[PDB]
Amino acid sequence: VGRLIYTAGGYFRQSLSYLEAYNPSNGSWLRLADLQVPRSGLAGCVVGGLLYAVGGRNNSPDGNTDSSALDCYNPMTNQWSPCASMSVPRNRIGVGVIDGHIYAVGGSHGCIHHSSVERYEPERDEWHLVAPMLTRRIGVGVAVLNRLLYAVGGFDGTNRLNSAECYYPERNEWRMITPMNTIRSGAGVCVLHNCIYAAGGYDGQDQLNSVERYDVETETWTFVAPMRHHRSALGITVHQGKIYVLGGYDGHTFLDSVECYDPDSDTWSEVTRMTSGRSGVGVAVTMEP
Ligand SMILES: Cc1cc(C)c(C)c(S(=O)(=O)N(CC(=O)O)c2cccc(-n3ncc(C(=O)O)c3C3CC3)c2)c1C
Repeated sequence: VGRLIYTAGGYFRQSLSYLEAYNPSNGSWLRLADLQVPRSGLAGCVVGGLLYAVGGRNNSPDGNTDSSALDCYNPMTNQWSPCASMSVPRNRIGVGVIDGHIYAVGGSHGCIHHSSVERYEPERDEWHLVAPMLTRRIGVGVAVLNRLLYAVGGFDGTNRLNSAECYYPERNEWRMITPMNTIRSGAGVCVLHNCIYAAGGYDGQDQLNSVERYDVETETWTFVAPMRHHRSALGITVHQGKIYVLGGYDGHTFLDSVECYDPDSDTWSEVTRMTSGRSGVGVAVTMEP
C-alpha cells in the first residue's frame, strides 16, 4: 500500500520541470518539488525507494541542451539531489534496473545516435560503460524481466526500427530477439507477467495506438487490445498488475490522457487526466511523499 505513479519532466512548448504523482487508490494528483533543470526525453526509475531522473534534454526558447544528468528524488524529504553524471548526454533515452543497478541505454546527443550503454551503482555513486547494443537506438524502449534487459525499437539515424535485443548481464553481451510486428520509435515499453509490452510509438508515418507483447519463453510478439489514443513519446509504468500510459503526442495534441490496461480482460480504460498535456515524461512508482 501507499505507492504512487510519479511523472517527471516532459514537454509542452518547452521542456518542463514538473514532478507530479498520481494515487490510483483515490484519483488524486500531487504537485511535488520541481526538477532542478527542465527536461523532456528522460526516463525515470526507482531503486531503494528513491526516484531517479535520467538523461533527456532541456528544449527551451534559448536552445537545446542534451542531458548527461542523473538526479535523485527522495519522497521522504520532497527534495532532488544530483548524482554522478553519465559518460555522455542521452536524450530520448531508455532505462532499466537490474538488481539495484540502473542501465542507461542508447539515446541521442545532437546528431549522434548512441549504441552505448552504461550502468550506475547507487552505493558507490558511479557509472561505468558496459557492452554497447548491436544497433544504435534513440527513442528506445527498455524494460527488465527475469534479470534480463530488453531494448525495443527506436530510430538508428536512418530508419525507425521494429528490431529488439536483449542484454545478458553475466555475459556482458547483447543478442537480437524476434522483431516486433510494427516499427515503433518513442513507444512505451514495460514488463507485465512474462511479457515485454510495447505500446504506441511512431512508425515513420503515424503515431500508433497498437500494443504488442513479447513472451520471453515463446519468443513471439502478439497484439493485445489497442489503446484508445494513438500516442508517441508516452510515459508508461506498471502498478498492481496493470499498465498505465501517460500523455504523449497523438499527431494533433500533447495528451493529458492516462489509460490503464487490465490484462485479465484485455481492455484499456481512461483512469485520470494529467494536470496538463505533455509528452516525453519519465515515469516510475514508489512510496508516497
Ligand atoms: C512531437 C514532439 C516535439 C518536441 C519538440 C519534443 C521535445 C517532443 S518529446 O519531448 O516528447 N521528445 C524529446 C525530443 O524529441 O527531444 C521525445 C521523447 C521520447 C522519444 C522521442 N523520439 N525518439 C525518436 C522518435 C522518432 O520520431 O523516431 C521520437 C518521437 C516520439 C516519436 C522524442 C515531441 C514528442
